Amino acid sequence: ATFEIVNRCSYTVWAAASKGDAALDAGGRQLNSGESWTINVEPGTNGGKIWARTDCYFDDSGSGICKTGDCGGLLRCKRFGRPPTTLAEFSLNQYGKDYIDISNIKGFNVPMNFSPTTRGCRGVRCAADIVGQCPAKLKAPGGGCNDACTVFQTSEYCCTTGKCGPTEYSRFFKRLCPDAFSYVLDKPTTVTCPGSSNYRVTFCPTA
Repeated sequence: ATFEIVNRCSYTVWAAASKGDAALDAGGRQLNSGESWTINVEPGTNGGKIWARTDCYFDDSGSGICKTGDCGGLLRCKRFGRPPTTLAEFSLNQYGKDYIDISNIKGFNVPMNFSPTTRGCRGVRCAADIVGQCPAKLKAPGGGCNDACTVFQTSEYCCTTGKCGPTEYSRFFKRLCPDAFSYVLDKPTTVTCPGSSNYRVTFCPTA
């Protein structure tokens, strides 16, 4: 499948694309305002994610640090990023269907639009100013708005027993972005698309 990742933000992001134990395509790249990066993702890839990293500083070796989403200090991510990270999540060619969602379960850093560029399903978006409205206890000094599992490490926020309910923190993310997952047992906002669809992930889709 083809993903075109577009930075419409006024600031530079560092895009990342991984399935947890491996890079997807090159794994990461700098995107200046307006730039677009087209990657190829193997069919059948399950549990892929795409996210933005902010305020990175890297050397000529591809090694360094990002204030949000850092993936063990590497430009080219092989693993998932450190919260807070707004996530575009995808499972592809799963019994003939693709499944996509946006998730705030690991917090929010950058607004996002995640849509198919081929026919037969709708896209999803989380485009509200979550960072500006973030509750004081969930503010990340680095930038971003952390989820409450990251911040407090409780069974209830992390849904460690497999039973957990909505919380005052999950409801904050949900009020601002109804179409993203706000906690592990949220009513699914998954979109089912035809198998082998192609997609575009845009950062700051309205901004």
